[PDB]
Amino acid sequence: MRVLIVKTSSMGDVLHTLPALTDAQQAIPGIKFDWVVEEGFAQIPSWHAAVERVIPVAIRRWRKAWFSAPIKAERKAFREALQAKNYDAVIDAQGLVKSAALVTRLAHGVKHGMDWQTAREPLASLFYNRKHHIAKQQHAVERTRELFAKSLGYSKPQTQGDYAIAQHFLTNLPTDAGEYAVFLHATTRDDKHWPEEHWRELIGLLADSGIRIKLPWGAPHEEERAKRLAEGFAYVEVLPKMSLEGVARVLAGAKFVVSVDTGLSHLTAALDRPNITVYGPTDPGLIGGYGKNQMVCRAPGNELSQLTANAVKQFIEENAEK
Ligand SMILES: CC(=O)N[C@H]1[C@H](OC[C@H]2O[C@H](OP(=O)(O)O)[C@H](NC(C)=O)[C@@H](O)[C@@H]2O)O[C@H](CO[C@]2(C(=O)O)C[C@@H](O[C@]3(C(=O)O)C[C@@H](O)[C@@H](O)[C@@H]([C@H](O)CO)O3)[C@@H](O)[C@@H]([C@H](O)CO)O2)[C@@H](OP(=O)(O)O)[C@@H]1O
Ligand SMILES: C[C@H](C[C@@H]1O[C@H]([C@@H](O)CO)[C@@H](O)[C@H](O)[C@@H]1O)OP(=O)(O)OC[C@H]1O[C@@H](n2cnc3c(N)ncnc32)[C@H](O)[C@@H]1O
Repeated sequence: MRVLIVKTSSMGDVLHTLPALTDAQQAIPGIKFDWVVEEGFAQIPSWHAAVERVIPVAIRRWRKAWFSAPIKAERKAFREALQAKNYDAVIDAQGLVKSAALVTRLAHGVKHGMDWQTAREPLASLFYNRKHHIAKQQHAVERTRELFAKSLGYSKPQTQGDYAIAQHFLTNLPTDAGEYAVFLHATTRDDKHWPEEHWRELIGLLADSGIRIKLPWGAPHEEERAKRLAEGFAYVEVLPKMSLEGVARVLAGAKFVVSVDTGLSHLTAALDRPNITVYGPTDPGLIGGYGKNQMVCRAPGNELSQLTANAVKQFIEENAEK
């Protein structure tokens, strides 16, 4: 049995799909998945043992010059790579018109996705052969597991979802695995950042432990913030630019992580690393992290400026006390 997954974006949503593959592999021996994913996240699906051919799309990049000749050629090539196999099922776990119309509609095989009432964009449901009702108010992980279970004809297991990607990293753990924490400071929107002074106070409060701290970055403004945080603290290292796989290796070796609500926090969750996520204006309810040792630190009044470094250190201490 060969299944095509359509689940293109964003980073966390791609990661959240992994436990559904693991469920399906256990219920259907020898099932294999191809996966249409945005090019920036193409590495993620390759880490799961049930995945064969990743089929990158670049919808977001194509939209700037959609009819430009090189773009028309990439689109053409994408359709050809999409239509190369006949799939036993095509599962659209995204539920957007972009995903349904630009990708799912063109693939060969029976097309499964969410119905009018449960899809993110209801009109996406017009493009499916098999519509499934997947209740909106559950964690993203559980929704996708339910969609896979209903699409492929097996009962949704009651056990906790298993991403099954940490084994891929078992063979490549950094040498200094266990001797550092990773601080994930970069996110999407000003009010979701923990103010810089609070990070630096936290870092300061860990002078006395002798722990090492590593700071990733994936764009210029993030590099500069990483440098301001590390300034004056010899136990803090600013990582060089790396691939998504590289930063995953780093996270896989971390004793623990402290993070804002961000893509790489969900990657941390997918790798089962202890993670303290700091939330203000976003609700850890449904798009909180799902996994082992994902801890939730709620800023007073939902405002991150009000959450002190002391309160976070104490939260770490209270949680280790297990
Ligand atoms: C037409 C349009 O704008 N489509 C874009 C869309 O969103 C749907 C919806 O957005 C608004 O409605 P809301 O009121 O905000 O619900 C618009 N209305 C108004 C009044 O502004 C409507 O026109 C639209 O129908 O957003 C996409 C970005 O979404 C993703 C992504 O798939 O890439 C997914 C986001 O994830 C969630 C979510 O919060 O909605 C939750 C997950 O658990 C999943 O359930 C997932 C779902 O399967 C859909 O994929 O959605 C989130 O992760 C975001 C990122 O934060 C954004 O960076 O990414 C748009 O895709 P693009 O970013 O343009 O590629 C889509 O074009
Ligand atoms: C990973 C992705 C890369 C971009 O992908 C685009 C598309 O395929 C997906 O939209 C392409 O159009 C584009 O060519 C480019 O490859 O960025 P992101 O979703 O914004 O990453 C979200 C956040 O996660 C961080 N991040 C993402 N990759 C990171 C890395 N290798 N090291 C450190 N941080 C990293 C970023 O800095 C952000 O804060």
